[PDB]
Amino acid sequence: TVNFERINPMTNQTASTAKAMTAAEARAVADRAAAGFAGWSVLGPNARRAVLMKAAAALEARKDDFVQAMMAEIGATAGWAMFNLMLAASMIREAAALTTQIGGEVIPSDKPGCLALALREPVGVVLGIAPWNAPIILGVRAIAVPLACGNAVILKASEICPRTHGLIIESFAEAGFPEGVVNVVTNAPQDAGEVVGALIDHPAVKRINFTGSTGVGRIIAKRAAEHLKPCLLELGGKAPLVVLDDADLDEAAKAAAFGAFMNQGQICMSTERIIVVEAIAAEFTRRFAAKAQSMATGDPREGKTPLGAVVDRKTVDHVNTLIDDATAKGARIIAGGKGDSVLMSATVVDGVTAAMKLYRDESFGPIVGIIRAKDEADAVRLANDSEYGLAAAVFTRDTARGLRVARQIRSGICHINGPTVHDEAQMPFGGVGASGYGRFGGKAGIDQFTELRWITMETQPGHFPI
Amino acid sequence: TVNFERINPMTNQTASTAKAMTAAEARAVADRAAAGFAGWSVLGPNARRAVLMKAAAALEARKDDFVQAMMAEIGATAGWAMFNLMLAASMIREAAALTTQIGGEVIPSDKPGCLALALREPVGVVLGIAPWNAPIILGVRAIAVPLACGNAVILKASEICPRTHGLIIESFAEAGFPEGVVNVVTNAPQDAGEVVGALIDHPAVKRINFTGSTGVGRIIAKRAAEHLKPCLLELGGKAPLVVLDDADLDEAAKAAAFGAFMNQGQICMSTERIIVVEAIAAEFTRRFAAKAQSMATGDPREGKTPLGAVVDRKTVDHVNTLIDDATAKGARIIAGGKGDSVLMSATVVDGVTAAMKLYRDESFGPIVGIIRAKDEADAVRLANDSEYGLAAAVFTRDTARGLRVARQIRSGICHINGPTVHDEAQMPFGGVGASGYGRFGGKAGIDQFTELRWITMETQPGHFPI
Repeated sequence: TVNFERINPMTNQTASTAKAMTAAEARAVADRAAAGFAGWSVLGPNARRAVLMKAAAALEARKDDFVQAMMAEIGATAGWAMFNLMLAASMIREAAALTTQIGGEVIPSDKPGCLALALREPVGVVLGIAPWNAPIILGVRAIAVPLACGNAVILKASEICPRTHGLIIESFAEAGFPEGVVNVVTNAPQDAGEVVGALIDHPAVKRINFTGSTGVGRIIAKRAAEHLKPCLLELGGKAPLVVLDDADLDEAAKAAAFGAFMNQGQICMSTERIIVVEAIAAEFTRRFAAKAQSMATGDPREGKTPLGAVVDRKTVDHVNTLIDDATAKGARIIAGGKGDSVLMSATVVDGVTAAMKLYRDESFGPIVGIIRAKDEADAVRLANDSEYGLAAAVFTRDTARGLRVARQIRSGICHINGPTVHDEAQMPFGGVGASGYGRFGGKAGIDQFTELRWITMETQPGHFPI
Repeated sequence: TVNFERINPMTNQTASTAKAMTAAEARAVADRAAAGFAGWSVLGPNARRAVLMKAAAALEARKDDFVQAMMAEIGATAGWAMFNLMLAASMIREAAALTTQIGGEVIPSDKPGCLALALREPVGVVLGIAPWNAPIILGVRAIAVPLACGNAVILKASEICPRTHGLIIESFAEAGFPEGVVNVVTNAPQDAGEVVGALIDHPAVKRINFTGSTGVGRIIAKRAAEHLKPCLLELGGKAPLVVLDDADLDEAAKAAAFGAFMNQGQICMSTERIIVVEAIAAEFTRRFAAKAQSMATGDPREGKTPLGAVVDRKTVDHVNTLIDDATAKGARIIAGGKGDSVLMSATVVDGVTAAMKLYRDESFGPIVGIIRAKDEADAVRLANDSEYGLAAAVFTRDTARGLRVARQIRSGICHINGPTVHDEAQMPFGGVGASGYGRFGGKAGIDQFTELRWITMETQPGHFPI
C-alpha cells in the first residue's frame, strides 16, 4: 500500500493523498474497463442519456467536496471551483443530449441493389488524461463524450489534484453505469512515464485524449505510434490578441485583461501576447496598464479579489525568471511585477521582443507581454511567429477585416472582437502546430471517440469480371 | 545525376528508370509546394472543379503510356491497367464534384450575439505515399481529394512503378494547376527512410497519407509524432470471408474467387481466409475449388486469362513456402499449387489451422486458406483472430443475422453477401488495429485534408467577470 500526497500551496500542509498505482495495477484497471465495454456499448440512446443525466446531478450533489478539494489542492478561489462545477455539469448534460445524434450516413452506391452505410460505432476503452488548471471541466471533458459514444473510460487523474479528479469518478459511480465502465488511475509524478505507457500499450485502450504540455504530448504521440493508437492532443498555447488601428480600445483592454488574468493566467487559451499596431499602441497600453493595475491579488480563502494564488512556487520562480530575462533585455514592467509568494500580481511587460523568453515561452501565470506591430500585415506575421496555434483573437470595428485577418492567423480558434478565453461544449476546440491536433466538442468530438465503419448489404446477385 | 531502375518481371530487362532523389532534393520539392499553396488555396470551388475535370481528361488521354508502364513495371494485364485508369479518372471527377460540398457549420452559442462558425479550411502541403498494386487508383487517391480541399500535394511515388506514378503527375501537369501545386518525389528503395523522413520533418507538410505495410506505417507514425503531424494510415490486412450455414454457396464461391484472385491477390482487401461453418464446409469447398480451377493463369501480354503475373520472384518463393508448410501440417491442396515462375496458379488450401504460416501471414499472392468453424460464434472468433482489421465479408441468406455478425467483426469495412474486394470514391475506406487509422473517401476523406477551425464574431459588447 503506497500513496503520494499533494501539498496545499497556501498552507504548505497535506491537501490530499492518493494511491501511487504501479504499471501492473494500471493494467488491471484497463482489464476491468475492457470487460465493462461490451454491455455499455449496446445500451440504447435514451438509456445512455438517463445515466449521464444522473452523473451530472451526482456531480452537483458533491459541490462541498469539490470546492474544498480545488481550494486545498490548487489554491483556487471558491468562485473558480463553483464555475468549474457548473460548467462541468453542463458539459455532461450536453454529452447526454448527443446520444440520439450519434448515428451514420447512407451513401448511394454504383453497385446495383447495394445498401451502403457509414456507421459511427463505439471503439472500446478510451484513456483520458486530464490536467489540474480547470480540473472538473477538463476531467469531465476527458470522459463525458467518450461515455456518450458507448465507450468504457479510464480517467488518468492529475497528481496535482488527485482528490478533485477522484471526486469526478465517485460522482459518476452514483449514476448507475455498469461495472467497469468508469475508472480512475492515480500515480506519483515519477511513475507517470511507466503508468501512462502501460495504459497506452494495453490492447483494450483504443483512443487516447491528452491535455497538457507540448513536451509530454510528443512523448505520448511517440508511445501511441508504437501500437498505432490514434490520439487527441490539446497541448501548449501562447495565445495572441491582435489590436488593429480601428479597434474599440476599451473593449480590447477589458477582453485582454479578462483573458490574461482569469484563473491567474493558468488556462491553455490565456492571453500571452498582445500585438498592437503603432497607430493606437500608446493609447491601448495606457488603458490596458490602468485596467491591469485595478485587478488586485488576494488570499483565495478570503474571496475578495479577482486574482487568487498560482498553483505552486515553481510557477512563481518561472514567472520571475521571465520578468528578469525581459527587463535585462530592455522590456518595461508597466503593471504588477515580481513576487515572493503564490499570491502573484497581474503583470504587464511592455516592449517584448523576439530575443526574450516571454515572447515565445508559455508562462501559465498572471503575466502578459505587449508587442508592437507596424501595421496589419506586420501584426499577422507577429501573431504567426510562434510554433503554437491554439486560440487567438483580433480586435477591429471592421468585422469583415477581422475575418480576412482571422483567415491568415494559424490557429485552431480565432475570436473576432472576443477574448482568447472562451469555450462551449457544442463548439470544436483544439490546436494546430505545437498545440496538437484533434478536437473536443460538437460533432468533431463525436468523431474522435467513435469508429467509422463502411457496412454494406447486397440485395442482388453480383456480376464479377473473373 | 543518379537514377534507380525497375526491372520488368516478365522479361528481366529494364522496364523504366527514375531520379534517385536525395533528402535535400525532396526538401526543395516541399519548398516549391509550400510556395504554390497560397494561390491555389483561395481559388473558388467552380474554378478548382474545372482544373480537376481537366486532370481526369488528361489522365484518360495518356492511356497508351499507362497501359505500357503498368504491364512493363508490375506485370499487369492490359485489363487491370484499363480498370485502374477508368476508376482513377472517376475518383478525380468525384474530387472535382466535392469542391462546392467542402464547407462548414454554424453552431448556436450561449454568448449573446456571438456568431460561431466551424470552418473546414485548406491545411497546406499534403504528402501522399502511394504503393504499386493498384498504382493509378492509389497514386490518384493519395492526391485527388487533398487537391479538391485546396492543398498543394507531393505524390511520393513507388520505386516499383516510378513511370506509372510519374505519368499521373504528367497528366495533372496538363490540367493547368498553378506552379508548385502538384509535385512528385522519386527515390531508390534504400533511401526511403531518409527521403520520407525529410518530407515528414518539413514545416510546410501538414498532413501525411500512407498506404503500405504495417511495419513501415508504424515507422511513419513515430516520425510524424516527433513534429506532431496527423497521419492517415491504410496498412492492409488478412481479409476474412465468413460462410454461415444458410449462405448462398454459389454466390459465396463466386465472390470468394473474385476477391481471392483479382490482380493475383495483390490487393490490401484480397480474400486471405475463408471461414466456413461445418454444416456447409464440404459443399462450399467443392464449389469453390471447381471455381478456382476454372481460373487460368497466363502471360499478361497475351491477354487471354483472368490471372496474370505476380510483381516478382519474392512472391513466388513466399507462396511456395506457404504451400509446403501447410501441406506438411495436414492441409489439403484443392486447386493450383506451387510455381517456378511469376505466372502463379490460383491456389486454394483447405483445412488451414493456427499451426500453419497461412493462418496469420499476409501473402499478397494468389493463395487463399479455408479455415473450418464449428458454428457462427466460432466463425466470428476465428474472423477476429488477427491483429489486422481492414475489410471482411459475411455470407448468409438471413441479412439481419449478417448485420449481427458484421457488428461483432473487428474491421473498418464489412460486406454482407458481397466480396471483400470493393471500393467506391464516395465511401469511407480504412482499417482498425494493425490495419491503421483514418479514412479515405466521402466526408471522412474531406476531414483528413482540411483544418477544422472555430471562428467567432461578436455583435454585442462582452460582459467580463473580472
